[PDB]
Amino acid sequence: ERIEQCFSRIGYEVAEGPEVEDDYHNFEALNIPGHHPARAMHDTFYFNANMLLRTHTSPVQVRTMESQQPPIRIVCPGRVYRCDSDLTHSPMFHQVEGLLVDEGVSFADLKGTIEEFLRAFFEKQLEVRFRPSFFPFTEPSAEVDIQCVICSGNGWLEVMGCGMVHPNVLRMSNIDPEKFQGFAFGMGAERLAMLRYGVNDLRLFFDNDLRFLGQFR
Amino acid sequence: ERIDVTLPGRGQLSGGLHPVTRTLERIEQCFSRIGYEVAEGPEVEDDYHNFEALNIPGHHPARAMHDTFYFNANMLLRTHTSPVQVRTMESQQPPIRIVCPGRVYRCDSDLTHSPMFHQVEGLLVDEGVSFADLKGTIEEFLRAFFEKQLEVRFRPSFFPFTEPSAEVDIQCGWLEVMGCGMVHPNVLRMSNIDPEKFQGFAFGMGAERLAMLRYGVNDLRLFFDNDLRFLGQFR
Amino acid sequence: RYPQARLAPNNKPEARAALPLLRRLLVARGYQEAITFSFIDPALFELFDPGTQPLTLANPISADMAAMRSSLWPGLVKALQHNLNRQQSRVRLFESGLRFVGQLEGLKQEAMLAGAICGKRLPEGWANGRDGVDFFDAKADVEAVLASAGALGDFSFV
Amino acid sequence: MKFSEKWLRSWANPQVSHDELVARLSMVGLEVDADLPVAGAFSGVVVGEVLSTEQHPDADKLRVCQVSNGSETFQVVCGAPNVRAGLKIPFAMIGAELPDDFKIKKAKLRGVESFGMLCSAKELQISEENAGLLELPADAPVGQDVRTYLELADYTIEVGLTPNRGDCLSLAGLAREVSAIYDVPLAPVAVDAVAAQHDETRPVELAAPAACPRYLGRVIRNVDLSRPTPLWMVERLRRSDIRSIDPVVDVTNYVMIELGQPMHAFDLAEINGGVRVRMAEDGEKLVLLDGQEITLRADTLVIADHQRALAIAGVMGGEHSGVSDSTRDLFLEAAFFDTIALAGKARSYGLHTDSSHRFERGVDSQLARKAMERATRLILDIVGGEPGPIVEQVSEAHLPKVAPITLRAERVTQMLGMPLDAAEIVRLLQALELTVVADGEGQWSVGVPSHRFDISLEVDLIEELARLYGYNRLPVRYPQARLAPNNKPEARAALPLLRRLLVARGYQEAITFSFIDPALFELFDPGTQPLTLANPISADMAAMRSSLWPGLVKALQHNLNRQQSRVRLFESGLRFVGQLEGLKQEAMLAGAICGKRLPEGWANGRDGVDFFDAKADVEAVLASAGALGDFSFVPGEHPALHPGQTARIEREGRLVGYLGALHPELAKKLDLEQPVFLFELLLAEVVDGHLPKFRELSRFPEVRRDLALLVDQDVPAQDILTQIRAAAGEWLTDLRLFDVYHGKGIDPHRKSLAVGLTWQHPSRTLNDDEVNSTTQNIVTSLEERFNATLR
Ligand SMILES: CNC(=O)COc1cccc(Nc2cc(Cl)ccn2)c1
Ligand SMILES: CNC(=O)COc1cccc(Nc2cc(Cl)ccn2)c1
Repeated sequence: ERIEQCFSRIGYEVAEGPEVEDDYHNFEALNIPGHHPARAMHDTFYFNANMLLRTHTSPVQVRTMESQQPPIRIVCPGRVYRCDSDLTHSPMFHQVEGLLVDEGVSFADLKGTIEEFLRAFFEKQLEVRFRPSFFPFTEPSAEVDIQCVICSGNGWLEVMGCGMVHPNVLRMSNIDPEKFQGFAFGMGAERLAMLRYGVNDLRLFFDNDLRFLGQFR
Repeated sequence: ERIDVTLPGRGQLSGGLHPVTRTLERIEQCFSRIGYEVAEGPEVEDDYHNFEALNIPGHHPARAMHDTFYFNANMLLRTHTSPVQVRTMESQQPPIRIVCPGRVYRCDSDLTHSPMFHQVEGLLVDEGVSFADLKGTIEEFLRAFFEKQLEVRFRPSFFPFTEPSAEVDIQCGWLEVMGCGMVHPNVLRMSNIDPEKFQGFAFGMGAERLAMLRYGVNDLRLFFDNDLRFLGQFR
Repeated sequence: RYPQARLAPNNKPEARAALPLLRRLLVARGYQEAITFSFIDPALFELFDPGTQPLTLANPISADMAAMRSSLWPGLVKALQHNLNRQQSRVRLFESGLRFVGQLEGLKQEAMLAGAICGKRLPEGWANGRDGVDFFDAKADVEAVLASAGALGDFSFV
Repeated sequence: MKFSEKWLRSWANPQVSHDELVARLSMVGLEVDADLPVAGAFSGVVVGEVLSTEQHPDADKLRVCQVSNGSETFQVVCGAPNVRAGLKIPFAMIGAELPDDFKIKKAKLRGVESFGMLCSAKELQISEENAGLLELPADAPVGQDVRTYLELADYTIEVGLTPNRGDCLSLAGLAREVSAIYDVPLAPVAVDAVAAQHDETRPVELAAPAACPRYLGRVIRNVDLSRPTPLWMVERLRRSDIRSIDPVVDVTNYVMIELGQPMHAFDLAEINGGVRVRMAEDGEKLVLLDGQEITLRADTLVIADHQRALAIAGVMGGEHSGVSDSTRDLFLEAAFFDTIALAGKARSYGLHTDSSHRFERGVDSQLARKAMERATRLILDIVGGEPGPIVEQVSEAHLPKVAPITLRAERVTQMLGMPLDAAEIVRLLQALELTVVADGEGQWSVGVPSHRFDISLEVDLIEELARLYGYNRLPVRYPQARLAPNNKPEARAALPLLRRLLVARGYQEAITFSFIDPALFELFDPGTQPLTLANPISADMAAMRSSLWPGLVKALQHNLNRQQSRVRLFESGLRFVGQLEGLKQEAMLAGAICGKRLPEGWANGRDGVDFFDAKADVEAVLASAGALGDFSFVPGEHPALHPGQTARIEREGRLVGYLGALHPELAKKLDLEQPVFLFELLLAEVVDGHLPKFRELSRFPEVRRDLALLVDQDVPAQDILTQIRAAAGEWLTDLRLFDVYHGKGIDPHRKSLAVGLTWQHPSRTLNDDEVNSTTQNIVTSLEERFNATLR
């Protein structure tokens, strides 16, 4: 609710989609080729060869890009699924992804958006660091770090990823990369909640113990 | 053996909000979703914030005791929420994007008019603001508010605080629903805002008038009686 | 045209009980929202605020609308008894708005949330007890409001 | 990718400290995962030579040694089993400071004087080898500090590479980056061509030139495979996490880690008439060097001879064709395999090698020759032999070729939010080995080097500039937007509103797994086939939920087992109804309650929660958008619910959901000894409501009449209330059922319904005659419809 509010107050629309998705919306449309390890059964939950459980909320952004022409300003919260299960990782979790597609969007616009979001979210004028990373769906891409001001026990912490939407991603969804530029970002809701509330064990989120839940009234 | 019927549920159920509160919230939401901040101010104001700062000269009939409620020569009950926009313009330099809902007061007595009522005023002050920007804002507001792609008409009017000014009509053969205009240079200048660098638009509307249009309310006096037979209809 | 804006993500702190949140809670707790005149009868003002000189209007609409309210209670009680006189038994009202404390020099205009209840604890129904509302029913409503931003322990009823 | 910093600095030295280098690497896109010292700290330890050993005359486990430091001969008593004349060892002199504050002093061990100590790798924190003294190369410089000789003032840096930086899977790759980052000279290893000593070759055939456009082969005769891998190579491989196995594998691994070129050596005797680089025949079998028997597919590139397949090209060699102890002659291979043709091929056979990784990520297509010469020199140095000429088979048509990219200065300024100077742009791109040529004003034609597989577009060039300029040095702007006022309809009950209402009504929000146990699914949904996962995490998380109830009930009993009595939970989320073809993914709001109606308190009744408490919660949700009257609670049945306490909820005959007590037989099966009340609503059917429509308020009094009605115990109360409204005329304002009596005062199969009827005319007072008339028509209607009687 809090992540959505930071963007919805500035023109972003809340977009939702199905949790049972197809290879196209979940992978192909996001510049993830068929031979990419993300598509394997070691990471992705499958029903058949083409139908799966979405590994991210980006398919929702894809469905938006197909349905309409720019400007697009959307935030996509939702349940996402991954095979990797144990401590530090759950087979089901939540993430919030964002997308802005307009005529003159820059990496400067993205840095500003992300920096002000984290500041608004954590209610502090904290330091925000951008490290060059990689994602098939963005170029340039960045991993975003914040200071340890919200601790590791309640000098940098990785909290989210972002980048400029890849030309092939726009082109595939019938958006001219020559006329339109865009940025997109993603974050894990549980990771953020743990940072905010001083939660140590991620497994506490899915047990629904009243002795846990009651602490958030 | 232990069967039962589906009778009403046990206990207390929900009450509800007042139609004006529903309307105010709705008007705020149309702007707050696009960058506007909700600004509030005092209901007991001074001549300066209520009149002088808004280009209303001392000899103007609006200032008279036939229309304005006074405590002494300089202190009054605000006749509009514009003093809040004035206090904002004094406190900060542009950009300003604000919506000002609130209780306002006027001497004018009975039937079509109450001595206390609510209004929502808006203000946008930036570097390159035009009358085209204002037309778009207002047209899209009314469409969002009334949930219809209705026809919007702008008639040239007059206000001391704006130039050019307009009275805004909607269909249902037309209905006047609000007023707006480009902020007067003297209004900006008085609040230390260079009219050469900054332009602005402002608008105003009555919440009760809007609620009546929306909910089919005939008598404006029903709003301040708080009859449960009235209130209950807005749950 | 639609005005352009360089807008940045922003939000208010999480741990805060705003009035829109509080209104909806009172709605859920079986209250109807009232809006009363900020100016009341000086006689009524004196009943609720003995010894205080009200901030009086120079040109009031009528003499019974001369005094700026120092409480939302005279208005709330009057709306309550307006309903009681109109065949209503269970009246549960709340109002938010300014209070006017002091004379012009030093005047305080503070936003209040006030509530007024009467009649049966529960609405008339086959499954509901026929007990009249009391202090502890109103206390629960105050407790629920006071706990809205996870700070109930910061308050004390003395 | 792990590496020695000393080795990296020998190619490109950034003139900054270790800490500064590790900091910058992550800041330019090479995230450092670890930076560790190669050894423990110590001083006073030099290279020593054992001149002679004698048996200690008073301790059999000890030896009396004469050790030289190149300047002087010292007597040292040693107990290590490997101590012998001629051995080059670390000599810790009197004065030497070893790890964990161990100072070497003078000693008289069993009557014999000792002027130092000879060390094990363990004693020096070099290795965990305490088996004996750290044996040093026969040619070690005696007297030199052991830290200097063994290059122990070093760190190993581990970088977690992104899939686009396959070029950094080598010291050559990483050093080129450093040279760019720091704008410093790059001194790559000078690789002189090794001259052929004979003319023996083997033919090479490129039968699949699109999968392998270049293949280099070389005969190396009379190699002595019994010879050891030199220490400098063992340490360089070890500092890159490569374990030393045998001289030939060590060289090919070393060449790969140094230059980025995976290589392979075959036993020449195991090659029947020349090399054939071809696709596998479908079902062709190959036993790998690790013993795995792979059944190949026609899409897989193999290195074959004229008889059979020898290796799976670019991934792993075969057992038969590989080097063994019996090997006397080698056939070296250095090839370029196309990335696309090799993509996911190792994974499909369940394999992953350093070679498969590098070829899939991309190996410089021009590198094979330099690497071949390098590996030859190393083989001749380590195991001897005689090299023949290099056989290079190449397909010019299939060599990778990336068209020049035009980069526009205005596109860099737009993206970065600031302009970069033409000189800075050129310098930065040239450092990465890109070919930059001016193409007019604020435009360049940029050529991509053969080691880069991630650069094909203008935006990739902009990334390179941003990366090396510094992401955090770039400006910060907020995106522009032509925003217009907008809003959603007023008369709608959104889920955020509903959650808060349930919170206010004393509910705690739960989040449960969307996939449940098929056994649990079958209890709540008998006979329905769940949408089952193909690869579930476990078998008890195989079924996609068709209800939020199994999860809600399970979380409820989780709490009941944790000393909770009053559990009131709600959850929102998707339902999965049907199989893939025709699947329905509907958002639901479901709730589950148990225990006392009210929390324990002095002022609270101690009654247990029932159906009507859950009903009130549903009613409150259903009335959230002013459309309560659009819904109806009809006696229904659900397999998970008690058939006597179940309401089917509808809107215009359409199913909204169900409300009821959890079936006592389901409770038994779950070992739940408390009554539980459940509801589940289809949010798409609850969200829409109606906007208030003002109805005029009467200035006139209302009239109330109370009716006590005797009806059959089973006739539904809402059927009677509905009939009353129908027969009460135009002026009824309120109808209330204030009591139900099923006592002794009446028949045991009947019930008394006490109803309050209120009428108000909008324009006048109502007279008693008309109200009594209206009341009689209600009664008459109830007599003719339900055989009702007045009490
Ligand atoms: C949990 N997520 C993370 O840490 C980082 O997520 C990211 C990073 C960058 C982009 C995106 N999403 C995206 C979606 C479209 Cl449709 C196009 C381009 N990108 C998500
Ligand atoms: C019922 N109320 C109306 O029609 C109100 O109409 C108007 C019309 C135009 C502007 C304004 N407010 C305004 C405020 C400032 Cl600070 C400066 C300039 N103007 C109000």
